[PDB]
Amino acid sequence: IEENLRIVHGLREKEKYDFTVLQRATRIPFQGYDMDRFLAQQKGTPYGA
Amino acid sequence: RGPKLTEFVGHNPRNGTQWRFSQHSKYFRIGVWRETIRRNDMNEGLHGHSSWQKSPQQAVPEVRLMAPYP
Amino acid sequence: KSFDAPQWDLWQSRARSEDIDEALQPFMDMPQSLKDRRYDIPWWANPFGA
Amino acid sequence: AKRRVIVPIHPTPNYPAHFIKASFTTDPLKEKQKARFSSGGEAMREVQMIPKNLEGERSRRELMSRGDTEFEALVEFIQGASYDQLISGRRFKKVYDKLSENDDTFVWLCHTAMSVLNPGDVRSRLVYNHLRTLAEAVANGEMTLRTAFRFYESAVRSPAYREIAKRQMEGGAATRLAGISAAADVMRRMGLTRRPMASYFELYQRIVERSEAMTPWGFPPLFQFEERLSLEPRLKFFSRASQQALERRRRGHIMSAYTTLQGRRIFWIPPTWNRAGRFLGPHVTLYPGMTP
Amino acid sequence: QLQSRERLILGTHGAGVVQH
Amino acid sequence: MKYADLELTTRGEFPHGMKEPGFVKKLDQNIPWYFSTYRSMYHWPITGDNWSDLNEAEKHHDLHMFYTLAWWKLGEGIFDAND
Amino acid sequence: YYWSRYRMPTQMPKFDGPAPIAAPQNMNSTKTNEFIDPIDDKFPLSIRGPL
Amino acid sequence: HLYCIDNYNSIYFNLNGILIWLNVLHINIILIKYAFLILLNNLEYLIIFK
Amino acid sequence: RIRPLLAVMSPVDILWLEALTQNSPHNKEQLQRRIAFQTSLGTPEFFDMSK
Amino acid sequence: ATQAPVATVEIPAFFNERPAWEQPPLEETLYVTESRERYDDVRSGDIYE
Amino acid sequence: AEAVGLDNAPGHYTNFLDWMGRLTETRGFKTEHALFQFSRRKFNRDDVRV
Repeated sequence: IEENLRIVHGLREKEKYDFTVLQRATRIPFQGYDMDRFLAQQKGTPYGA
Repeated sequence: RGPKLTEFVGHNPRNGTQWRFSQHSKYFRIGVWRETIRRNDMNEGLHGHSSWQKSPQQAVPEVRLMAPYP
Repeated sequence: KSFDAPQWDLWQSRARSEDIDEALQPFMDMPQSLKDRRYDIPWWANPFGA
Repeated sequence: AKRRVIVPIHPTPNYPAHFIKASFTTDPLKEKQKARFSSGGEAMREVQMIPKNLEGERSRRELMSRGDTEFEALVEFIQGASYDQLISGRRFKKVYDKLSENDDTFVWLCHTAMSVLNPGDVRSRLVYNHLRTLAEAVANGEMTLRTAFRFYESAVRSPAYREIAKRQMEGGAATRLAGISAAADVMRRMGLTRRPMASYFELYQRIVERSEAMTPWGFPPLFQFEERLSLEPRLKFFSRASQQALERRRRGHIMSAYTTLQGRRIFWIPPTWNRAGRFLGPHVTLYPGMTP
Repeated sequence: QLQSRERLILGTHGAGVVQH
Repeated sequence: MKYADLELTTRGEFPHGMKEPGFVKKLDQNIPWYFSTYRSMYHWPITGDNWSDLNEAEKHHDLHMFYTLAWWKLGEGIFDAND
Repeated sequence: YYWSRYRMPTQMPKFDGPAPIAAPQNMNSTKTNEFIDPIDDKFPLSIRGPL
Repeated sequence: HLYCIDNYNSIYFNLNGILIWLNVLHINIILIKYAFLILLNNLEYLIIFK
Repeated sequence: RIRPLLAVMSPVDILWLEALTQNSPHNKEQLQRRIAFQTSLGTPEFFDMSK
Repeated sequence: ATQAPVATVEIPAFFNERPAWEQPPLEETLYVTESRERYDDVRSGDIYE
Repeated sequence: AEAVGLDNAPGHYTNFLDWMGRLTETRGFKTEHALFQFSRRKFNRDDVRV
């Protein structure tokens, strides 16, 4: 009932619209040269991380 | 804060009273309606001799007319 | 009985000599069968006195 | 008379009262008269010269983020040289007025320096303050040119004034260098200009240019400053157009008044076939020349 | 030849430009 | 003291005086000179020592001040000693 | 109606201005061309070029 | 305390200048601008919009 | 305290006044709207009766 | 600028709509909205109130 | 002139003559001379473009 109440109020729609408004500054992340190596140093999995 | 602005409505300072007639007068309501909707042109009427005035500053008695900060 | 908002400046145009028995208008308008129900309890027991 | 009747057009959803009252008139003693104009959003402000009534933070945001208006006007004038725009006299004229804004103070102080025989010691802070306060209130519009000049030539200077003068001056008319140095000091102490050397330059050049005229230092008190009837700006005294003094030269066609649109004319109000007899447009060229 | 395309252009919902 | 836990649905307005006037389209009297011309008898503010058996002036000033302090909520959260 | 598509979402332009600078407002014997820009045309071609 | 709420209708999209002439007279309103498209109407009264 | 404010009162602060006791003016929406417009027309310090 | 049109289209109403929160809650049921024409004359002001 | 210093003309007169000369040959003077000439249209399309 409650999540449909925020629907009939339109609060989920405000949530979604705020999503794309916030999207107006988020730079594209740099994903590293060897994107698997990027994520690997990210999770710390290669030797020494 | 200076010396009060002292108007009168009557014959004298000692007879008449400090108080202009509030906006509710029969003569003032057209003028107040205009000064509301066309707030940037200058409107004829008696709406000025009232207490309610267009300005942020209303002609309610003991206004200190020489105040540094009104 | 007219039904525009209760102004608080009636005590000053009506000569109901029970007016200035009290101070504020919604207590000078109050009826007496009611005003008997007004109980004497010291001040910080009025939920605004507290 | 075969009298004509015109039923008054009443306002509608589509055809509003303003148009139906100015675009239309029911009294046909004005029919087919001519085209009137008026100004709206920015044309009205451009013509009426109504300064924005200031405020606190918001007008000061719009007003502080102004920057060098004279330059930005120039930017906007030249940018008409880019591909997608044309160099426009309206841009040039906004530049011309953004540069000639301080015409009043300049024409005044030039009159003061060069038309006031024996102006005390202007370098003495007394008369210098008379000068500063007057020119300060000549800009900022609080005083007129004429009344301010009378305030200048009437301010209090020194007792026994003629007697001190007839000791220092033969014919009474002193050296003008103290005067013009005082006036340049005036407009450089009061930030009359954003770019400082401009004050001095105009103060100097207007004087230099007048130095060539016959009676180059007398001014008929009426035309001298503002009044009801004035002189055309080419003929003003310390003005910027006085050097722009020239005139036009016309060889009209056998058919020159007819073709009033045919040339490479800029159209603000474009013709439409209801007034346009056979006109084609300002871009068409019936007689083209071959060229790479 | 986009790297890690099988997670980025194919399986990353927002094409890798949108941050959820 | 003398408490009874009553209730109240319609308070007045704030007696700031500057409550909008009920707007009207036309006037029942289309004569404006009548507001400019209206004389009255004089309001002699003091007759002799202005003494009156009821305290007719101080009492009314106190009864206006009382309710205006009420409405202004005693008028001190605005500023009293911000200085 | 079929005349209601011919409605409108603003308020109109209000004819509250004077004639813009150098507009051809008819004096006595000014041969008036309402169309030509009053400034941008007489601005010389030595400057502006025939564009 | 005394203000009005109105919902009215003239016409709304992007514009600079407006020439108007019902067959008698032609008044123009201006906002200076270089270039545009120039839409003409004749539905009752000749209007031209730039 | 109060009496010096009754002379500097404004038809702008009718909202803030009724806010003091959290009253609700009859036209609360028409007020909030215009009072917001007027309070826009001047600096946030130029319209706060607290100063 | 006294904004003025370049076109008109009878597009459907969902395109430029007051969003699901900026409008009141469900109006198919609780608030019947009808834009009817006033019988009294209106000079300025829409005919379909 | 700078090593010469403040002078003995009564009102620093020749110093002011020299200083009114000093800033007469600055760039700022040719800058403003240009701005003034621009206000007079001694130029052409090529000038505008440059």
